[PDB]
Amino acid sequence: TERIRNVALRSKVCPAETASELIKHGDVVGTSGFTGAGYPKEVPKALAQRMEAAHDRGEKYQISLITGASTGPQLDGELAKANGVYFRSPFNTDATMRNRINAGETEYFDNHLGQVAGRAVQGNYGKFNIALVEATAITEDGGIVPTSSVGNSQTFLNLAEKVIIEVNEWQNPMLEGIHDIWDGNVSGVPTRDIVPIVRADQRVGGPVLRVNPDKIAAIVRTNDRDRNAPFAAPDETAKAIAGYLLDFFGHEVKQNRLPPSLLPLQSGVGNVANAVLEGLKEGPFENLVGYSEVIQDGMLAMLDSGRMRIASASSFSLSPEAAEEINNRMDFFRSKIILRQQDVSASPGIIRRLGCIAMNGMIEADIYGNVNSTRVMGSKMMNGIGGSGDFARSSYLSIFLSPSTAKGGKISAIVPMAAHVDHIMQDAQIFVTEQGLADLRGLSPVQRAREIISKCAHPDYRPMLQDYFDRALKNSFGKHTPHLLTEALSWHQRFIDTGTMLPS
Amino acid sequence: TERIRNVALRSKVCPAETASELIKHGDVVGTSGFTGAGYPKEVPKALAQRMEAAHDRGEKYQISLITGASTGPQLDGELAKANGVYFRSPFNTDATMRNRINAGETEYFDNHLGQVAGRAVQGNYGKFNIALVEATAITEDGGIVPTSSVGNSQTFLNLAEKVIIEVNEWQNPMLEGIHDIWDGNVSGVPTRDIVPIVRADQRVGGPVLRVNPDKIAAIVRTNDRDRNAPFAAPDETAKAIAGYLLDFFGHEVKQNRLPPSLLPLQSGVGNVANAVLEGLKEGPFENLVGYSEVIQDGMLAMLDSGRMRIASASSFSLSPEAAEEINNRMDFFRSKIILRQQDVSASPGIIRRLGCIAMNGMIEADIYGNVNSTRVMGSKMMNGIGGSGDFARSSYLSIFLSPSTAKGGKISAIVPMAAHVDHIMQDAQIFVTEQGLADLRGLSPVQRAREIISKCAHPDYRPMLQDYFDRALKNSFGKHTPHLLTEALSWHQRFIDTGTMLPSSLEHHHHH
Ligand SMILES: CC(C)(COP(=O)(O)OP(=O)(O)OC[C@H]1O[C@@H](n2cnc3c(N)ncnc32)[C@H](O)[C@@H]1OP(=O)(O)O)[C@@H](O)C(=O)NCCC(=O)NCCS
Ligand SMILES: CC(C)(COP(=O)(O)OP(=O)(O)OC[C@H]1O[C@@H](n2cnc3c(N)ncnc32)[C@H](O)[C@@H]1OP(=O)(O)O)[C@@H](O)C(=O)NCCC(=O)NCCS
Ligand SMILES: [Cl-]
Ligand SMILES: [Cl-]
Ligand SMILES: [Cl-]
Ligand SMILES: [Cl-]
Repeated sequence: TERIRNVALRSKVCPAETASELIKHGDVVGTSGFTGAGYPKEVPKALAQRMEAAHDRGEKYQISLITGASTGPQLDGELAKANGVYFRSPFNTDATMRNRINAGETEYFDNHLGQVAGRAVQGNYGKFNIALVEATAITEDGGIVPTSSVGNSQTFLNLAEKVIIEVNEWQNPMLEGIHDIWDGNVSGVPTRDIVPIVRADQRVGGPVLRVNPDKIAAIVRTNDRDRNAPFAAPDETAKAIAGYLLDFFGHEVKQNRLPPSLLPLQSGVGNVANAVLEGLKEGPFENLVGYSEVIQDGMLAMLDSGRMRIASASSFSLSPEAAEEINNRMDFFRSKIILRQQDVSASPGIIRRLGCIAMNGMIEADIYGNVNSTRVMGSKMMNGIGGSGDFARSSYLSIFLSPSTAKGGKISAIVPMAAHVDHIMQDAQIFVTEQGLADLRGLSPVQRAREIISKCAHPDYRPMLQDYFDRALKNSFGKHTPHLLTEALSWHQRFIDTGTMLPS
Repeated sequence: TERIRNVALRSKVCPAETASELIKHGDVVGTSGFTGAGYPKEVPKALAQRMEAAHDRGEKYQISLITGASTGPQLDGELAKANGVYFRSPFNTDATMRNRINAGETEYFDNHLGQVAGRAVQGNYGKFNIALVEATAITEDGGIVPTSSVGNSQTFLNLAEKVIIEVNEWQNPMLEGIHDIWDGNVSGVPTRDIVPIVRADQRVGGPVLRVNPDKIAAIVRTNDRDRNAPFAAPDETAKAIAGYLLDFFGHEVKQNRLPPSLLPLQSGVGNVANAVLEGLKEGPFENLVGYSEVIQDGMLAMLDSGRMRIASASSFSLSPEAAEEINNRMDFFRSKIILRQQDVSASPGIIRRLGCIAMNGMIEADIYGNVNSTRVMGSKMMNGIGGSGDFARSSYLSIFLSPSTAKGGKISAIVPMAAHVDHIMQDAQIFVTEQGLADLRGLSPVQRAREIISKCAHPDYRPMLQDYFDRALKNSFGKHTPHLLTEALSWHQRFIDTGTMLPSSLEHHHHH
C-alpha cells in the first residue's frame, strides 16, 4: 500500500544521508514533532553522524532547531550527542539536550507554544532554510498527511526555502482523516482571521498539510517508532490529588458554578495531570469534552470508558503501550479525536471563548501562589513552559497540581518565594497537593498565603512557612506582599548547600 | 437641557446623602471609574462621612470596592481616609488608598483589567449588592449614557441588586454616541460569543448601558469634575527613550516588518508614554491607529492633526487642560474616538487579531528580562498590573520602557533578579531606557542578558550587573538561567537597609 500516492513526487525519494546534506551549517531547521509524537527520525540521525565527522575534521556544523514541542531520542537525543544544535526552541524533554542546555552549550528559549508559529512568521528565529516533516502518506494531490501530531508543521512548510519529508511506514495509515488543518490566517501578518471555532469538537479545515511540490528537495522512506516515556501509575500521593480536585468539581457543580458535564478540559504534560484523568475516567461527570494541547494515556482512557465524548488536541503523548493500543483500535478512537495546528489548540481567543478548565503540573509555588513550571533552583531547565501559560491565563479556571514535596521529601514544593516565575498570581486560582486544595479566588496575597500554607503545604514544612510568613508580616518593607528578602530564596540555597531544604 | 429624558425615573432622584444610605456595612459595591475618569463622586463623599461617624462611635462600616480601574480623590481618596474599604480591586492610583493597601488595612488583588468582568460574573468577588455609576444622561427608553469611561459598568449593572446613578452635568452632553456597548456574551457564562472586531474603528454595539429600571434605587444630580493629574512634561530621559523607540519603529518599517502606518497602538499609563506619543506626533509615520486602554494628551493631538485616524480605548486619561480642549470640541473628537467596555478593549483575542503594538512602563526588569510592574522591593504595591498583562502577552510586539535608574540614581531599574514578576521573559521582546534599546527577539536568557546589560543598564550599575552575571555563569546550580541565590535579591535588601543599591567601598565587592 504505497504511502506516496503522488506519482511524480516518487522521483524525489533518496536516502537519509543524501537528504541531510541539504542541511548546511548555521541553517534554521523547522521540524514536526510534539511531545514524543511525529518528529523526523532518520534524517536527524544521518545529520548527527555527519556533524560528528565534520567536528573532528575541525568543521563547524550546527543548526538552529525549531520544533512543535519536544521530540525524541532520534532527533533531540542524537543531535545533542553530536553537539550539533546551537539554538533550540520551544520545548524539550530529552535528557541529552537538556544537559546541553543546562551546560550552556545549546541556547534555548521556551516560547509559549501557541505563539511559536506567529513569531516564526515574524522572523524571530531567522529565515527558515529547511522544513523537515514526518508524514503518514502523501496524497495523489500532493497533500502531506501528518502523523501523530500536527504541531507547527503547516507554518514550517510555508516558511522554509527547502522541504524534506520523511514518510514513516510505522505510523498507522488510519491517521489520515484525524487532523484538521485550517486554511485561514491564524499566525500570519495582521490583521489575522477570526477562527470560527465555537465548539471544541468542531472541524474547520482539511486532512492534509499543503506545500508547493517545487519546494520538496527530498523524500525519505522511513520505518521507526515514536518513542516516549510511560506514565507513573498513580500512587497514593497522586490519587489523593485527584480525589481533592474531583470533590472540588463536584461542589462547583452543586453550586451551579459548573455544568454537570463541566467545561472543555485541558490537561498538561506530566504524571500528576495524567493521574487526574485516570480519576476522571470513573468520575461523576459525563459527556466530557477535551480541548487540550496533548492527549495523554489518561485522556485516552476517558474516551475509552465513555466519560469523555471527544478530545481536541495538537498531539499525542502516549506511553509505548498506549500508542500500541490506539493503533490496534484506531477504528474506535479515530472518530473521537481531532488533531489541530498547535497555534489553534493553544489560541487564547479560542480557549477563553470555550471556557476551558486548565489542569497543569508544576515544579513549585510560593506562599502567594506564584508558579514555577520550568527552572529548578531558578537556573536549571527541566522541560519548558509549553502551552501552560497559553491555557492558564485564558482559562475559566486555572488549576495547578503537584506533590507537596519533591526528591523524597528533601524539597518542599511550597516555598517562601519561587526561584523562578512562570505563572503570576493572577494566572493561578486553584492549587492541589496530596495535603489538600487551596481555593484562591477573590483573595489578596496575604489571604492566598494563609490558604496555600494551611491546605497544601507538607506537615514537615508548614511550620517553617508559617514562621517565614509571620515574620515577614512583621518586618517586610511593604505589607501588601510581605517578604523577608534575606531569606526568601534561602531554602533553595540550603538544598544546594546540603542536599535538603530541611535544616539540621 | 434635561439630562434625564426618561420621565418615570425622575421620581427616583434624591440627595447624595440619602442615596449613600442604601450602601450598608459589608456590601460589595461595583462602580464606574477608569484612570481618573467617569467615577462616581458625590455618593462616595457622603458615604465616607457616614463611615467616619460610625467608626467614631465604635461601629463597623466598610465595603468591598470593585471598579473599572483607578478612580479619583472623591472616591478612593475619601473612602481610604475614612478607612471604609476592607477589600479593593482591580486597580488604584490614589495615594491614601495605596497607604491602606500597603499597611494591610485594605485587602487588595490587582486582576488583569480585561478579566475583571468575567471573574465578577463567575462570583469571585461575591454577590454585588450595589452598582454606582456616573452618567452623562438617561435616554427616553431608560438607557444609561456613560461619561468619560465605560470600564466594567455594564457588568456591574447586570450583577448588582440595587443601582444608583449619578447624573453629572459637568460631563459634556455630546459624549452621548462616543461609547460602544455590546449586548453580546463577552465575559458571561461559556460558551462566550465571538467578538467580531476586525478593525480598531469598528462599532459592534450601541451607545447606552442597559439596566432594568426596577433596580434603580436612587438617582443623584451632580456637577463635579474628573480629577486625574497635571501634565507630565517629558524630561530629557523620557525624550531619549522616545527617540530610541522611534528609531526602532523606523527601522522595522524599512525592513518591512511593520507597515508605514505601523500597527494599532497600545500606550500604557505613565509619563514615558507622553514622550513617545509626542514623538509619534512629530514622527514620519502616518495614518496611525490607536487600540489601547486609555487615551492620553498625546493621542488627542494626533487625532486633531489627522496623524492618528482613530483611537479606541475604554477611558480618557487626560490632564485638566486636555479635559476641556476636548469638551470644547467634543463635537469633533466624538467622531475620532470609540470608548468600549474594558473587557473588549483588553480582550486577548482581539488584541492578537489586530496585531497591536504594546508599550508599557515598568518598575524594573532583571538581567534576563522578567518584568516587575507593581511591587517595590517585592512587597510594596505601586498601582497594579492593569491591562499591561492583557496587552503584553497578546501583542504583535511587546515593548517595556523605563528610566534606567530610579530615586535619583539610588536604584537600578535593571537588577540581578526582579523582586516580583508581572511579565515573564516570554511576554517581553523589547526594552528601552535612556541608555538604549535591547532587541531580545529569538534570544536565549543568557543572550537576553548580554543585550539588556550592554544596551539598557545605567553605566553606574553595569559593572555590578556584569559581575553578578559572570560569577553566576561560573557558579549557578544550572547554566540556562544563571543565578547566585545568595545575592540575587541583595541589591533590594541593600536599598531597604541603606537607601541605595550602590555599595560602599569600605567593604569588598567583586566588580571592584
Ligand atoms: C512541571 C512538570 C515537570 C511536572 O511534572 P510531573 O510529571 O507532573 O511531576 P513529577 O512529580 O513526576 O515530577 C517530574 C520531575 O520534576 C521534578 N520536580 C518536580 N517538582 C520539583 C521540585 N519542586 N524541585 C525539584 N524537582 C522537582 C521531579 O523530581 C521529576 O524529576 P526526576 O524524575 O528527574 O526526579 C511538568 O508538568 C512540566 O514540564 N510542565 C511544563 C509544561 C506544561 O505544563 N505544559 C502544559 C500544556 S501541555
Ligand atoms: C510601572 C509604572 C509605575 C511606571 O510609571 P511611569 O510613570 O512610566 O514611571 P516613573 O519613572 O515616573 O515612575 C513612576 C513611579 O514608580 C516609581 N518607580 C519606578 N521604577 C522604580 C524602581 N525601579 N524602584 C522603585 N520605584 C520605582 C517612581 O519613583 C515613581 O514613584 P513615586 O511616585 O513614589 O516617585 C506604571 O507604568 C504602572 O503603574 N504600570 C502598571 C499599569 C499598566 O501598565 N497598565 C497597562 C496600561 S493602561
Ligand atoms: Cl479567533
Ligand atoms: Cl479573582
Ligand atoms: Cl473573539
Ligand atoms: Cl522570540
